[PDB]
Order: sequence, then structure tokens, then C-alpha cells
Amino acid sequence: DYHLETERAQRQIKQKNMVDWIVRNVMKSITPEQERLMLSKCISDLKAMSIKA
Amino acid sequence: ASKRIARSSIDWAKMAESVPESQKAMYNQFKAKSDGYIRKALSYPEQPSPINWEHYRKSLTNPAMVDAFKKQYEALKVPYPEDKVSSQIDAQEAEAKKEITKFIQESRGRIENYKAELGKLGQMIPFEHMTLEDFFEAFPEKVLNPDPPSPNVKKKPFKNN
Repeated sequence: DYHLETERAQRQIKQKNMVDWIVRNVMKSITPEQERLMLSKCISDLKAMSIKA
Repeated sequence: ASKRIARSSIDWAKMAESVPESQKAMYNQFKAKSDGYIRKALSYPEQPSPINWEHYRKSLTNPAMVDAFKKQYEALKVPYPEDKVSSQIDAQEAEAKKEITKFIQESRGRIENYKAELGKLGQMIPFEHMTLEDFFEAFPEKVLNPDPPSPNVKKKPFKNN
């Protein structure tokens, strides 16, 4: 039970640490060329939903 | 590991009939004292509680410590401890046997005395057609010259003080 709770405590802090690391890394990594590509994909997906009727 | 599981129990009924109740009231203490150790014998059976080692192996990231714990648990399997005062009980058992034989032969002697007394009463002539001399002969309490005098020679007419 001690090893299980130690593993659970280490798993919980690693999950919390990787969550805030991913949030900070995703927010700090914003590029305009990828933003325009995602904008074009959103327009194409909107056009695909209009066709799907 | 063997010998006495909780199923073993001597016949209390014959033992309870044998003792003279409050004359051997320590048996009433002894049975409850033994019953208390039965309560300890009620708990902790032979095998312990099984543990699912595979659940802890899969849940823990590194199950090598669980394997080491399981290997050490299987290696450390201590057997039963040693009997201490069994020889003293055996020594008192032999002393009890001697007291058994001594009490048996003394009771046999007293039984033969009571049988001889009943044989005397069986061979005694009845009190209806019995002469007074034969009453004195069958019961040697008697009266004679070196005897306590009394106005009526009775069982206790002499001192009365």
C-alpha cells in the first residue's frame, strides 16, 4: 500500500506538471503561417458542412 | 503447523460431572480461562489473508520491488515455535497416576470396610427376638465395673457440663 500510494502521488504530480507545461508550451508556440493554415482548414470544413446536407 | 487446530475439544460433560462443583470451583475458573484462550484461538487461523500480488504489480510502475517482496515473503516461512513446559505436565501426569493409584486402593479398602459393615448388619439377629446379653455382645459398647456410672446408664448421661 505504501508503494501504491507513492506511485499514485508521483503519478499525480507528474500529471499536474505535464499539464501546465503543455498549456504554457502550446500558448507560447503561435505562428502566423500555421494560423493561416488553420483558418483555411476551418473555411474548408465550413464549406464541407454546407455541402453535407 | 499441526497437532491442535481449533476443532479439538475434550469432553466437558464427563469432566463437569466428575468435579464436586463449588468444592472444585477452580474448574469453573479453569473452563473460563481455557475459554478465553479459545477466544484467542478463534482469531488468527492457520493461513493468513491472501494478497493479490498481480494487482500491485500492474498498478506500480516498476513491479520489481513487488517481485522482491513476494520472493522474500515466500522465502521467510517461519514454522511453529517450541513447546516449553510439556515435560512438567508429563511429570505431573506421572505424579497424578501415582495419586490415582493411591486414591483407588484406599477407596477400595473403605469399600471393603463398608461391605464388611453391611455383612455385619446382614448377619445381625433382628432386634425383636434378641436377648439383652446378645445386644451387648453384638454392640460391644457394653457396661461393666470400670464404666461411667449414671442413674440411667445412657449414651451421654455422665458429663453434661
